[PDB]
Amino acid sequence: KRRVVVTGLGMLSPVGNTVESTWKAVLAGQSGISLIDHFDTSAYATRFAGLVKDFNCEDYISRKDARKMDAFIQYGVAAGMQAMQDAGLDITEANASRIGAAIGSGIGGLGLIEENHTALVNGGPRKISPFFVPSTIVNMIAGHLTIMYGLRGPSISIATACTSGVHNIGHAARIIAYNDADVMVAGGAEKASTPLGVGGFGAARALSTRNDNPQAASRPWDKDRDGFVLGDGAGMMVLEEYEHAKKRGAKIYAEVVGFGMSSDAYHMTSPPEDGSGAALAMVNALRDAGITTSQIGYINAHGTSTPAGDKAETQAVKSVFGEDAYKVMVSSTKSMTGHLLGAAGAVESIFTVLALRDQAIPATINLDNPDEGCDLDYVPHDARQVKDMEYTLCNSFGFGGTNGSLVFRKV
Amino acid sequence: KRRVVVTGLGMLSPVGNTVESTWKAVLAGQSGISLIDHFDTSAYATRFAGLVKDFNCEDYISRKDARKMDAFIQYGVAAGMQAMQDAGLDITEANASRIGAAIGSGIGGLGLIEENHTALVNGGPRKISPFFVPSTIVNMIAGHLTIMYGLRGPSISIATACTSGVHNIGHAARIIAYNDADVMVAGGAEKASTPLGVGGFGAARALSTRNDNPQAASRPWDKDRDGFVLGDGAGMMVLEEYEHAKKRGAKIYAEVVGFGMSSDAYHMTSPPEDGSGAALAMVNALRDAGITTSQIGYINAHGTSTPAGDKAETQAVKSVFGEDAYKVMVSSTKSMTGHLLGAAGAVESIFTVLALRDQAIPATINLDNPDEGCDLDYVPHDARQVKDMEYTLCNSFGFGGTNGSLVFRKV
Repeated sequence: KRRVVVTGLGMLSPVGNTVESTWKAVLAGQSGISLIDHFDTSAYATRFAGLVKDFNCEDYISRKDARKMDAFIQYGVAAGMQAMQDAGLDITEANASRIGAAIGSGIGGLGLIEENHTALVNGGPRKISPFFVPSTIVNMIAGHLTIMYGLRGPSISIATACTSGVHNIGHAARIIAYNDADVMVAGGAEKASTPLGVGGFGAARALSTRNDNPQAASRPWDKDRDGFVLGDGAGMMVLEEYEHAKKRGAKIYAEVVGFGMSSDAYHMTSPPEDGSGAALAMVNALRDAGITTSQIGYINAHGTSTPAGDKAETQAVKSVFGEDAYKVMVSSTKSMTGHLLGAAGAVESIFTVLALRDQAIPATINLDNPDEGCDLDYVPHDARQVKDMEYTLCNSFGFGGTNGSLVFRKV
Repeated sequence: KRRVVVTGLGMLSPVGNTVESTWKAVLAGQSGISLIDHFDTSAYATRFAGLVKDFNCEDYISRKDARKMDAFIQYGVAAGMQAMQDAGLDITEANASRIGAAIGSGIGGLGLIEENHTALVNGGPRKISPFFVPSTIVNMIAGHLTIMYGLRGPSISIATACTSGVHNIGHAARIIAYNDADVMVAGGAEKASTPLGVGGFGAARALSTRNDNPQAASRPWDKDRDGFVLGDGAGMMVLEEYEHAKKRGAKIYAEVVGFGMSSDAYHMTSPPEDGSGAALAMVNALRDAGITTSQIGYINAHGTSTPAGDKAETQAVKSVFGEDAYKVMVSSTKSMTGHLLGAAGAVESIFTVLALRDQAIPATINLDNPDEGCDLDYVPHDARQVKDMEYTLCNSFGFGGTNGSLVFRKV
C-alpha cells in the first residue's frame, strides 16, 4: 500500500497572508472579522465578513492575467504557489506526467459573474468579457497552476460546497495511493463575500446579524449564536507518495492516513439532530486509518456557529467516540476565521497538520456560555499545549448533506 | 480486485427525452440543434443551440421542488431517476450506507444566478430568493437524489468543465473499486443556453455562427467548421460492483475497465497541436485496462467542430494507436447533439456503452469534406453496423486543458 504525506503548505486567510502568520494568529486567538467596505452594505442584514487584507496579487500574478481570473482564482493560484515553493519539487519532463492537481471551490467566480451580467444588461452581449468562462468556472485554479508549473498529471476539481477542501485533499490522496500520481496539489479557495453571496446566504437567514460586535459574532457552541460568519481565503497542500518524498529529501509535515465520506439524505441545508451522516463519515475515516476512537487527540470540528449544526456535530462526536468524547479536544477555528466554504476544509486541514507538528491546539473563541447539550471539551478560550499527540481528525459537513473527514498522523 | 459494471442508464438530450429515444435518433442521424427562444437573441452572433425539447419537470418532481432548482439541476435529477428506475435497486438500511453519488457540472446554475442578480439590482438583497444557494451550486443534483432515495454513501461532484461527465463516472468507479461503496449514480448535467452563457462563449469567439443552417453548423473534421455548437442535457449511470450486480440479478450493460486522466499544461482554452495531453489520457486509460491499442474498436471522440481542437485530437489518436489508427473507427455524436459541456462526457459514455450492446456505431453528420490533415475513418455520413467489438474508448478534452478517457468492455 502506498502511503501519502504532506510535503508543502500554502494559504491565505482572514488572519494572515501566509501559513505561519495565520497559524500564529490562530494560536493567539486573533479575529479576522471586519466590516465590509468594498460594496454598499446599507440594505443588507449582515455587513461583516472574514476578509483577506493587504493582498496584492502582483506578487503572484501580473495584472494583465489577474484581470482574466475572479478573486477566488487569484487566492487559489497564490496559495498554490506558496505550497509549491514550500515543497521544493523539481519538475522535469520525466516527472510532469506524474504531477497533477485537485483544487476546488464551493461557489466560484460569483464576483466576475455579477460584473459581466450588469455589463450584459447595460450594454448587450458584446460588453461581456471574452475571458468570461475561463475566469469564473471552478476548475480554472488547477488550470492555471498546471500550466504555470507544467504539471501534466491528473487534474480534477471537486465542488461540494463546504466539503470541497476536504474532498479534494482526500481524493488527491486516493489518486496518489492508486499510482495515478506521485505528487498532487490539493485544496480549495473561496470568495463569496460579494453582494449576491452575502445577500443569498442572508435571504436564507443562515448568517449572523451581530453587526454591533463583529468579532464576537462567530461563537460556536455558545448560547447566543445566530448563524455562521462568512469568510474568504484559500488553502493548499502538496501531497506526495511517501518514498518519493524521502528519496528527494523533502520536509514532511504529516501523513494522510484516513479519508471517509457520507451523505445525510435528510434535508438540503439543515443537518439531522442525531448527526448520523456526520458520524458515518468519521467512522469511515477511522476504518480507513485502521485506528480506534481512543487514539485521536484533537478534532477540528465543522463548528459553524449555527443553532442546529453545532448541536448535530457534538451528538455525532459522542455517538462515534462514545465517552472518549470528553477526553478528546474539539475546536472550531471558525470562531476566528469565519466560514470559508469551499476553502474551509482545506484551511482547517492545515491547522490539524500544524497542530501535530507544534503539539498545540487552537481555541474556540467567544465560547462564553455552553449550550444545553454541549458538554465536550471545546478548548474554550486559550490554546492548550498537549504532548505525545499523534492523530488528528478534520471535519467538514457541507450543504446538500455532504460529509467528509480526514485523519492525519504525526510523522 | 473489484470490477465495476453499468447496471442503469438515464439521460436527457437535444435529440430525446429518454435513453432509447435518444439512441434511435443518434443511429438515424437526427439533429437536435434548434434556434433559441427563452431569451431575445437579436444582438447575439449565435442564435441556435441543442435544446432539450418538450421537457416538463412536473413529470418527475412537484413544482414547489421544481421552483427551488435551476434548470441544470432539474435535468440532472430527472435523468437520475431514470437511471435509478432502470437499475431496479432495493434500498434498505444496510444497503443505504453502501450507495452514493458522483454527479457534476461544468458551469452549474448560471440561469438562476442571472435571475436573482437582476432581482437584487432592481429591488435589493431582500428580493433575493431564500433558496438562491441551494438552487444554483453544482453539487445539489447529488443532494436531491441522495435525499430522494435515501442514499447515505460517498457523495461528490467533480466540476471540470467539458470533462465533468467522464471524471465523475471514472471516480465513481474508483470509489467502488476502493470499496468505499457498492453502487454509485454518476454523470453530469448542463444548461448553458442562457444569455450570459451564449454571450460568454460568443465573446470568446469559440461558437459557430452558421445561423442560416443551424443543423449543419456542427461539422467536426470538416474544412468549414467554425466552432462548436452549445448543447443542453444530462446523462446518468448507475455503476455497481460485479459480484453485487450478479447476486441480485441485475441488468448488466457493460464493464468499466479503464480510466485515464491528464492535463495539457499549455493554454487555458486552446489545445496543443499534438495530441500530447489527450494522448496521455488515452494511454493511461489503456494501461488501467491492461489492454493494447489493437483491442479497441471505436473511439467516441471529443470532436467539437473547432479548428484547433479537431486537428489536435486526430494527431493524438495517431500517436497512440499507430498502425491501428486507420483500422479504428472514430466518431463524435456532437455533430447532432452539439457540445453539452459537463454532460458531454456522460451522455457520450452512454453512447459508447450502447454501441457495445447493439454493435452499432453512430456516424458524424455534416462530414461533407474532411480537412487536410485528416486521414482517419470518421464514420462519415451513416451509422455503421459492426460485430465482435469488445472495447470502446470515450474521450473528453475540456477547458483548462483537463483531459479524461474511459474504457468500456462488452460483458
